[PDB]
Amino acid sequence: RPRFSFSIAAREGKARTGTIEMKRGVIRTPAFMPVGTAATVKALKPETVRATGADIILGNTYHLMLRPGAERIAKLGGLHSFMGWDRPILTDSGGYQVMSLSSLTKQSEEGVTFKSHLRHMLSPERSIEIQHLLGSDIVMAFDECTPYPATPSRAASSMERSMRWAKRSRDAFDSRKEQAENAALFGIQQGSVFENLRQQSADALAEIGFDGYAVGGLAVGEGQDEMFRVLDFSVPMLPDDKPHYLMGVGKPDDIVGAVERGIDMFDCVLPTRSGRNGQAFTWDGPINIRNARFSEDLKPLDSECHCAVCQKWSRAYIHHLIRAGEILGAMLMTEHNIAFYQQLMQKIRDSISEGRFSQFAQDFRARYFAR
Amino acid sequence: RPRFSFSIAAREGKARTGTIEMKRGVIRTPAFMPVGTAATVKALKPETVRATGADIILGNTYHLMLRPGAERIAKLGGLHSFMGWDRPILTDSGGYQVMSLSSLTKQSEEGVTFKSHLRHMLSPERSIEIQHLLGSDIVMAFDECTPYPATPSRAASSMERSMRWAKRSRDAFDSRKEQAENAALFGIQQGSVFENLRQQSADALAEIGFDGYAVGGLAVGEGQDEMFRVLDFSVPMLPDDKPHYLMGVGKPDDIVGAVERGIDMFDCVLPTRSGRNGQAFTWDGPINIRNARFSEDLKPLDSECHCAVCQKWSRAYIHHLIRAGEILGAMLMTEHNIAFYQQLMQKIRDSISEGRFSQFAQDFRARYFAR
Ligand SMILES: CN(C)c1ccc(C(=O)O)cn1
Ligand SMILES: CN(C)c1ccc(C(=O)O)cn1
Ligand SMILES: CN(C)c1ccc(C(=O)O)cn1
Ligand SMILES: CN(C)c1ccc(C(=O)O)cn1
Ligand SMILES: [Zn+2]
Ligand SMILES: [Zn+2]
Repeated sequence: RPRFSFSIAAREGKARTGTIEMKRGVIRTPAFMPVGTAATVKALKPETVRATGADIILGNTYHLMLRPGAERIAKLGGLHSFMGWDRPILTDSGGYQVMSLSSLTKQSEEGVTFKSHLRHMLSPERSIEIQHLLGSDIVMAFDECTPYPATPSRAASSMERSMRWAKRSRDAFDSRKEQAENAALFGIQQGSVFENLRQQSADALAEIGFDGYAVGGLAVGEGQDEMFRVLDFSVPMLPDDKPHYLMGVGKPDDIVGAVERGIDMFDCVLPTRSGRNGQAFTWDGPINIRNARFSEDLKPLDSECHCAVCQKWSRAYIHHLIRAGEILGAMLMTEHNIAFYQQLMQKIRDSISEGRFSQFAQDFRARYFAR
Repeated sequence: RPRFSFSIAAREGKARTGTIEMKRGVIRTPAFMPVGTAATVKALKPETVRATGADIILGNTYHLMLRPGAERIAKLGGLHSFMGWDRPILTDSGGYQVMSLSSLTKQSEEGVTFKSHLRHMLSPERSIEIQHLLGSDIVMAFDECTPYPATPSRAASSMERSMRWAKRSRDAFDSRKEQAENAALFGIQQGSVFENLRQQSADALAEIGFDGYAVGGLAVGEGQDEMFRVLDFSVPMLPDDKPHYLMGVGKPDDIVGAVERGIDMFDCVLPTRSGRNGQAFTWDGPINIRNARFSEDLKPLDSECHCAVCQKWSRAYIHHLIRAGEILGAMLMTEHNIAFYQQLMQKIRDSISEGRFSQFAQDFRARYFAR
C-alpha cells in the first residue's frame, strides 16, 4: 500500500473531498480525527471509535512522552499495538501542548525545556524521534504557536523560528529511513493574523516540502469571525495538491465554515470532553442532557442520528446516567458525539462530491442555529 | 414461558446445578448476578454484560426509588426498557440498604423512615410496590438485617419482625395480580449465628411460601469461617426444591465454598467496584494492575481467560489506563472481572453436572491461593 497518496475526487468553490491512502488505511476527507490524548479516545474502545466512522485518530505526544513514555511504548510494540487501533494515527508535535500544559518552560532556538504537571525537553529532533518511537503515521513538525494577540514583529520572529524548526523537523524525519518510508510529515504555517507573514510561512514550508500543511496559530482565542478571516487568505497560500489541516477545531459550524475555506482535516476535544460533561450535539444544536427538561424524554439524543446509542437509549436514561456520575453516561454521550461528528463529515463529503455543499451548509446552519 | 420454574439437573454433596426458567429468560445455577445499582452495571453496556455470560442482574431499590424514582421509571416503561436489559432483573428489598446508606433512620413495626444521602419511608408494602413499578422479575421481601454481633434476644426479636415483614411482603405481592403472575418472590432467612433462630426463621418462611430463599444476615463482618459455619446448618433448613440465594457474596473462594454448602445464587459489588479500583481477578489470585510490576507486561490480565479484554489488551496497557484515571481502564477491568466471575460460575456448573465439583474446588483453591 502507498505511504501517502492524496487524491481529490471533487471540488466546490474552495471545498474539496477526496482520500488519503496510507499503509494502515484510507482517510476520507474532509476528515474529523477523534482525540486520543493518553493512548485512548476517552470512554471508547477502538472498535467503537471505528464503528462511528473514524478513519484516523490523534495521539498527544506531550502526554505520551511523559506517561507511559515513548521508549516504553516502543518497547511494547508501538502505539497502535499498545492501544489496539490498527488504522492511521496522527501525532501532534508537542510544540503547542508544551506551552499550554507545562507548569514552567524555558524557550530557546534549540527547543523548549519544561516541567511536567505530573524537567523535560522538546525540540524538532526530539519531537520527531518521539513520534518515531510511537510509530505514528502522520508526524507533525515541531512548531511554536504564536500567542494571540501578538505584535507584527513578535509574530514575525516567532514564525521565522517555527520555519527553522520545520526545516529541522524535515531533516530529522528524512534521516530515519523507516520513518520516511512508512509515515508522512506535515508542516505548520504560522504568522498570526498577518497576511504577509502567513505568505512568507507558506513559501518557506513549500520550499522545504511537506506531505500536508496545517494552518497553525488559530483557535487560540481569536473567535470564529477572525479565524475565518485568516483562513480566507491563508489556505490559498498552501499547496493545493496536499491536505490542509486545522488543529483544535471545532464546533460543527466551525468545521463547515473551515471546509468552505479549503480545510481537509480537523481534530478537536469538544465531542469527547463535552460529551463527558453532558453536552450532546444534535442537528438542532447542542443540548445539555442534564437539564431537567430531558428527565422524561423518551426520544434518543437525536432522532435522525444513525449511531448505536440513538438506536437503543433515551435522553431520559442518559440524563439519569450523567446526573448520577455513571461511567456509562460518559460512554454513551461520547459515542454519540463522535458518531455525530462523523455523520457531519460524511454529509460534507457527500455534498461536495454531489456539487451541493453550498446548499448543505446553508441548510445545516439554518437548522443548527434554530435550536 | 413460565413465570418461575426451578429444575435441578445434577447434585454433588450439597451442591446443585440447574436452571430457573422465567418469562424474560433462563438463569443457569449456580448463578452470579452483576450488580446494576443505579440502573447500570457500572462501566458496561447491557450487551457487554450479556456477552460475559450473565443471565440476570441486580437492581438497587433504595437507590432507584430516590433517583430517578420508581414512578418515573414506571412512566418510562419500566427498568428493563429504561436501561436496555431485556433479561431477568432481581431487585433488592431495600431493608439492608436503608440501614447501610441512610444518614438517619427511625425503625418501627411499620417499616423504616429515613433521610437520603442525596425524608422517605420503606415498608413491606412500599418495597413491594416500588419493585412492582420497576418491573423486576425477582422481588425480594422487605427484611431487617440483624447487625453483627447481636445478643440472642435481639437477634430473636429482629428475626421475628423480619418474618412478620415477610408475610406482609407475600400478601402485598399476591394482591397485585400482574406482579404475582409475572414475577417471583423470595424470602430472607434471619437469625444471626443462632441455629435455633435460623430454624424458626426457615420454618416461618416455608409456612408463608416463597419461590426462593435467601440466607440473610451474612457478609456483615463475621468473616468467611463463621459465614461458612452458619451456612453449614442454615441452608439445609430451607426448602430443597427452591433456589437458595446468598446476598453480597463474594470473593471467588467465598462463592466456591458457599456452593459446596448449597447456595445457588449470588450477587456482589466486588468485580465491578474492585475492577474500577485496579484489582483484577485471575485464576492465580487477584492482582493490582496499578502495581509497577505490570508496566511492561504484555500478557493479558489472565492468560486463560476467554473474555474480549484478554483477547485484545495487555496488562501494560490497562496498567497505564488505570494509573491515568482513564474511563477505558475502568471499562476493561470491569468487563474482565465480570467475565471472570461468569467463567467461574460456568466451571462450577460444569463440574457439578459432571460429578467432579469436589476436585474442581480443591484444584481451584490450590491455584488461586498459590498466587
Ligand atoms: C528523544 N526522546 C525519546 C525523548 C526526548 C525527551 C524526553 C523528555 O524530556 O522526557 C523524552 N524522550
Ligand atoms: C487549539 N490547538 C489544539 C492548537 C492550536 C494551534 C496549534 C499550533 O499552532 O501548533 C496547535 N494546536
Ligand atoms: C410506594 N412508592 C412508590 C414509594 C414509597 C416511598 C417512597 C419514598 O419514601 O420516597 C417512594 N415511592
Ligand atoms: C452484604 N449484603 C449486600 C447484604 C447482607 C445481608 C442482607 C440482608 O440480610 O437483607 C442484605 N444484603
Ligand atoms: Zn446518536
Ligand atoms: Zn479476561
